[PDB]
Amino acid sequence: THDLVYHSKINTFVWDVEFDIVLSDSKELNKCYFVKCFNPYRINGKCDFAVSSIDIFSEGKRLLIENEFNFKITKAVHVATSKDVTEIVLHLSERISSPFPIVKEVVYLD
Amino acid sequence: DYHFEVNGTVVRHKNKGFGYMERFFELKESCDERSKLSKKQYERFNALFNFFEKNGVICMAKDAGTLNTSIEINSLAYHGKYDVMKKFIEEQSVSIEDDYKKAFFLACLGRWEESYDLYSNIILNSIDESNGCVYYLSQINRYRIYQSITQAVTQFNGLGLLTFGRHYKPFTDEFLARIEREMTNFNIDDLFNGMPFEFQKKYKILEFLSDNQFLYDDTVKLFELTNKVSDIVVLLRLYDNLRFLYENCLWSVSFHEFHQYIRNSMSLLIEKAEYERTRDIDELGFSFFGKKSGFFMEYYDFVNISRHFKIDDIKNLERSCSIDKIRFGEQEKIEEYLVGIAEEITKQFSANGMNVVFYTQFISEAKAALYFAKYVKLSEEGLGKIVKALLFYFPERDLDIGKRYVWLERLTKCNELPKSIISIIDDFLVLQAEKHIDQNYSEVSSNGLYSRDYGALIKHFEKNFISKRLSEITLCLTQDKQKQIDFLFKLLPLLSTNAKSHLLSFKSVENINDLMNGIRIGLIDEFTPEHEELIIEYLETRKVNYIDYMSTFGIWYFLEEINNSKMEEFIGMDDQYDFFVDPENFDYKKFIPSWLKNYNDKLLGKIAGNKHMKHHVIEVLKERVKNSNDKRYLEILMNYFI
Amino acid sequence: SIDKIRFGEQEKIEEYLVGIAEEITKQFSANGMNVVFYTQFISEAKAALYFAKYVKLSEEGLGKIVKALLFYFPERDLDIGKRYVWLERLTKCNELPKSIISIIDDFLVLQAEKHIDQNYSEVSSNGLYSRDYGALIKHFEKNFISKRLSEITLCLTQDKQKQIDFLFKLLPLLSTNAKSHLLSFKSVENINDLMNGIRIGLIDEFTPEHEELIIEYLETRKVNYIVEKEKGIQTFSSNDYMSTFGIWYFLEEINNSKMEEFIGMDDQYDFFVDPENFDYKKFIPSWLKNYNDKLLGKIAGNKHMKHHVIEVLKERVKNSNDKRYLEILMNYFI
Repeated sequence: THDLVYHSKINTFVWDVEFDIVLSDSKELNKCYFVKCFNPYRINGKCDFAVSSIDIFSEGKRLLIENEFNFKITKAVHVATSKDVTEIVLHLSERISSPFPIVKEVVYLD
Repeated sequence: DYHFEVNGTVVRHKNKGFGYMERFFELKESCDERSKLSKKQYERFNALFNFFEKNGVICMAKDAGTLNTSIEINSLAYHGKYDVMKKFIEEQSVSIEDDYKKAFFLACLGRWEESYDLYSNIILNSIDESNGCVYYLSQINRYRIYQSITQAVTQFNGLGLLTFGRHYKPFTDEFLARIEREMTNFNIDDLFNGMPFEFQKKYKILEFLSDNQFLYDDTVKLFELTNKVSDIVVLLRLYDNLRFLYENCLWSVSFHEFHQYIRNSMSLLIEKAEYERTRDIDELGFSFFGKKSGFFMEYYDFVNISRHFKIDDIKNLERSCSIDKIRFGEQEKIEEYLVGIAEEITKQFSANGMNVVFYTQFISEAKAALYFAKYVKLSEEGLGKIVKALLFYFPERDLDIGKRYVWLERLTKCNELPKSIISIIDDFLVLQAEKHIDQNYSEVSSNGLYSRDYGALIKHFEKNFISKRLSEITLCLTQDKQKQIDFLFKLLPLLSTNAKSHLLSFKSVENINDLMNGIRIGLIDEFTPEHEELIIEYLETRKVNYIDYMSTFGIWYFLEEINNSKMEEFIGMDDQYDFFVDPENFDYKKFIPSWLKNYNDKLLGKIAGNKHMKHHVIEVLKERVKNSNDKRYLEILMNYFI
Repeated sequence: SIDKIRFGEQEKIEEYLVGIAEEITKQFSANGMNVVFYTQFISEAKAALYFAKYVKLSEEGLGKIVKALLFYFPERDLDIGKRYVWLERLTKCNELPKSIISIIDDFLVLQAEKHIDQNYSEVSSNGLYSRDYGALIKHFEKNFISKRLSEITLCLTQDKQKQIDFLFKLLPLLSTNAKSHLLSFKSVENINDLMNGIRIGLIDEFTPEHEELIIEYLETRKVNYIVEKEKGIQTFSSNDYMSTFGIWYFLEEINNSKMEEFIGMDDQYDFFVDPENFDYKKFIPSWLKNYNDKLLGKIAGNKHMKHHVIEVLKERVKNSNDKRYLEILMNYFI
């Protein structure tokens, strides 16, 4: 739990951690992770408001299509270095009000 | 006995004997004193005059009226003249010093095996039948090349196999064994002591090279951050320490000790100059006395920044200080150097380019150069060649598609986009489309950006650019090439009207999930009534569930691109929805500041432009920033709400 | 915000400070100046009591520290203004027992007895003088009367000038009978007397005589500035009164329109007299840290002053490090 760093200008916790995924539809995904991209200088010509280009990797190579906003839950989540951190992830998932509270490697393209 | 100041002159100190230097400098100007000198010794005076004017010692301190030293480097390696060094290496060597610089150049092109062999040849042929300077230098360079080979082989064949798939073993195993055997227990500390006693008295100034750390000048660098309210004695020493190592063909210019203080001098100098500015403004005035920052980057400054800095270090430079206030001198020379880098990249990938050590040594400076290029006004042809190289011949193992797009957006900030650059980007998009015909090929990016941003940038710079090639590719589409249709969906604005008409029939809109898929890929621009009715049923479904995308619908309504009024009947639930649909009757006690951290420039501009929420939002932000040190809330407050 | 950073082991720091004070009170006042030692020890002592604002001190330690600072500290490194600044920042709000006030009053008595000769000038750097010491004494004990200085002014004659003026500058802390004794000795004739007495409350208004005196001083400054313009010398004295003069027009304290005829003398004059025609290019982003309450709100009360002050404040916030601009911006202008 020494690799978790909270970022301020975007409500996110960076942590090299993989979480199993359960969404509203029956399709289920194994341990995966998110990558957020804070870009306030992004081309938003259309009705785009988000400053974060948030996407998902399944196994570091499998980027799944966004499609609908799946109602994902953290389920069992592993740091892949020390031990399972399920509580340590779910406890700070709330009181954030930002989608994908815990991601890995925010790119911070300014 | 004499303090040779780096600014150009010399000052006296501890010369208990006669003042030979003062008399020499006095006779430098008087022609009669020159004439009265003896004939056999006159040529020696001429040689001394040539040496002293070359090294940059002008005059004494009592008459040092002119002291501006224009640094000049004539080394071929500094300017990255690879085409010249290759031709020189192909040319046979006539002497030993020419052989020495051939060895050094061979070391800078990554061919370390040939460089080591040629250094061994020099050692054999110049054992002691000279002044010994070449023998000493070629012993040190040999050891440094051996260290570099060991470090590369412990890393390239150690862990970096995935950087080229399978072990490329750039150095042969027999060669590795030979260099290990020939260099068992080579004492580098005592090497200078093994030289003849005459050498140790004459070339005493070459002692530091045989040391584990020799550049203990960093302790002097602590004078750059003293807050007493110059710095030119450090920059001149940096050039003084670069014209030695890079012009005497020495193999101590690629290690981490050299790169560490160059990354420390060039950072401390710019930071202190940034502190000289923004501090004189406090008591002198913004523009009445704020002429310039003080620092002036030149060709030999940009080259150092390119060669030694990394991307994270450059970003740290940009975050701390505003480099945009620092003008880049000698724009033409920077343009030519960048064009040379682009030519080298183009020639490297197009050819075999299997040689990997030089690739790794040179890709860093190439990336740093094309990163810093945004500060230099590049010529039209030069920019065209730069962009062509960066798009079609830069390896994808180092620069991903997202980083590639970031690089161009960085380059287009300080320069427009004439027809040539947009034509190059159009050709790149065409190449991507032709690559997408393979249904098993997918883009990999570590920045979130993709090929959509290229079309978006083209449209932003040119509102009516219709890529006829893309239109023809769309016309020639089939049903089974689903991935191609998706990719062309991502670039809808760049297609022609008949192309759009043919494409839209392939994939229509469905319910809300596909609706939002089309919105993300920009399928629809004006919200058609059918889309509007589809929206309501989702909200009507939400009411049943309540008795998500709701924030998106509220924001769209706030942006006035949704003109439906019956949705006004559906308020009193989510905070953001009511905020963006009915600011009149919102009770503001439920507002959360975190929302403001997800809004781009235009949304905050529209929020600030509205009267009914400006005061509430600004007082919320002030309350939040009073009790916290968050820079994001203050940044939002000052950029848009003042 | 070091003031909000906690300090540990305050007893050891108190012992260190008391040892430093003892060393300076022994070495520098017992013919043992030791110029060899007077190169690095005073640098440590200079940085010592500066960083003592954030450490609480006991009554005996505070007394020793204040005595060593005021009395035996060499004048070569610390002048009167720096000494006053350090004493001010060494005593926080309601942190002045009777002993410390007595020590300050003893310093003032020694200063008054040092001003018998007319040759003494009492030079400074930041312009703060013994009147500031009197203000400090009166701030923590408003109903504080003096006995030694009252005795000195009760044995005074209207023949010299330095002692009478000095005691007038510290008039508030004098007894009522002493005040009556001194007032008849020196009246308010010149502009400097008005400046000295406006901060201690003898005069509550600006009757046309004082305004006429100000106008006469302004005309003299005008002819002197013309002379300097011919000479080409930009003389900005440390003790000028242009800012002090303009400080009252902005507050409607002076109603004479004649001031509008001296526009262009000094940047603060144009800033405080005619905001509309002021050129918001020479504005120094450092005056804004010298107005506490009666001005910042009043500056924020103008239609055509915020629309130029806020840009300067925003710029100073963005690419500087000073925390004063931030609280100034969020305290009065927002």
